[PDB]
Amino acid sequence: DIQLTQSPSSLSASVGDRVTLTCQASQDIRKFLNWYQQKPGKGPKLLIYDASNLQRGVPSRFSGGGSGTDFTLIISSLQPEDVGTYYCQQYDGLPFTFGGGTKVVIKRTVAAPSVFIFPPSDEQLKSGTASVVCLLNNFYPREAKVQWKVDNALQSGNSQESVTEQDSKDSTYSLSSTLTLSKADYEKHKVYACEVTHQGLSSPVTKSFNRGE
Amino acid sequence: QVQLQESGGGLVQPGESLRLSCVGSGSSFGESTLSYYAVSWVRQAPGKGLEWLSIINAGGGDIDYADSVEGRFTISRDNSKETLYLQMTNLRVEDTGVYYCAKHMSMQQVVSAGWERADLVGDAFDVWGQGTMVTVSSASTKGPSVFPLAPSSKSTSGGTAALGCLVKDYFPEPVTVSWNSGALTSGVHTFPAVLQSSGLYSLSSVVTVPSTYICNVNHKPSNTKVDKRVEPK
Repeated sequence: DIQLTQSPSSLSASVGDRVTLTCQASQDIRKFLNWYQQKPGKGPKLLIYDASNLQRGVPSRFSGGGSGTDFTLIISSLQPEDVGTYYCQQYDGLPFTFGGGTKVVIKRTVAAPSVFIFPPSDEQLKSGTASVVCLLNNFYPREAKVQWKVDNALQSGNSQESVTEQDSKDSTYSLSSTLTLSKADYEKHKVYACEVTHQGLSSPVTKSFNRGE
Repeated sequence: QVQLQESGGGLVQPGESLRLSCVGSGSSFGESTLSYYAVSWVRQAPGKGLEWLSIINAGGGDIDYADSVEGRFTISRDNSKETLYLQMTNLRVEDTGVYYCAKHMSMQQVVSAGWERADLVGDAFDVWGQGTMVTVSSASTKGPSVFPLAPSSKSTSGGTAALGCLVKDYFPEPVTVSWNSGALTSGVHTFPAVLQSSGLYSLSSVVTVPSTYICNVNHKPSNTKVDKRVEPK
């Protein structure tokens, strides 16, 4: 089996930047090499076939080069809609194989999150479990700290975060943190607070509520 | 251009069998349809890259398989229906993933001219389907509970309000969420599912509306179709 090695694994660049993705084959595959783009939750789309041919309908800012073992995909001017994963693929010989992919990530200006907190619904308590949700909407960069406090007590080990894929239009992220505790515990305490720390905020922002208000 | 659409995916026990289909529509140069082309099946395990599985030429010949599925999977096609099939047997946990059918670009046969390309080119995958999900697991399906994430007074941040649905405790992936039957799309974020310690998934969908909202949750493996109205506390 021919191995294709893509580097780097992940690449960050600013809109307008000239970007170069590389593919190395473990053996000489001449020009029998294709490039695909895949956006999260979507099927791949062909960009370049046989090393250097731009597929019909693909924007001209994409170009491909190389032969033998060393190949490049070049994006002459990175656009926000370009975020996603890029794969090379070889058909010199069966089995057909793909590179492990290079993820492209946009660098943009800082943008502070808007923060919202949600108490558990009545239907859910009715069933013995309490989920408290914190939402950080449309921010950049991705790194954020979300700290839970119950009656001012710093919580840990009972929350999970999820983060959206980088937005294709404005290159921001959104994040949710879910604090889960039993109905018993939720009923113990009164003040529930989400404290968010982020580069776009001059100081931590807190959203909270009082149970049953 | 030719278009592809896979189907047949679902949750199955290890050891069981399952048949995927792929239907071609549209057309390319010279009004060619899928039956003029060689086609492969390609899969993608959760969070991983792409793995070629099998190829079949336009006329049904020159079949080959990746070692990982040789002797268990069988590729075939019915050109009268412009349909491709992948018959999977003796499935294992590591067969889990999204399965794509993918058309190779070079024209391989023209029945109306009695022409057939001498060789199987197997060049670039110029058309892919949207994929169909296969989950192979011993665990039984569980449908989601849907709870409202209710906007409250003082919740305004920026100039906007947020509301949502908490889709909790389901297996396996995936669930789809829409809002107001798809009439509301601006400002919607549906988060990636997180695996909980319980072994069940949980996910939230939220929407931001400036300063009647219904979320429609679908989980096919459990035949779940829920519409939950979300109103202020």
